[PDB]
Amino acid sequence: RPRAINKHEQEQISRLLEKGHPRQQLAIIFGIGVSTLYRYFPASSI
DNA sequence: TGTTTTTTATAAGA
DNA sequence: ATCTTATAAAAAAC
Repeated sequence: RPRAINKHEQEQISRLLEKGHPRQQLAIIFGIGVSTLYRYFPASSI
């Protein structure tokens, strides 16, 4: 199954996340479940 | 109708 | 309420 978000997008979200933005809007906006996000970017990694 | 890869809800957190 | 995390069920591929 295709990863939820291509590499680039990671580079993109990795940013937003480190500048603030909530793991929920991103999830929403990017159309991907919150759990997926805590997976790619664990809380203990910011 | 079957295997594999990744998602994603969900339940649980000395 | 809230935020995190591992998981267990299943979707999305072909």
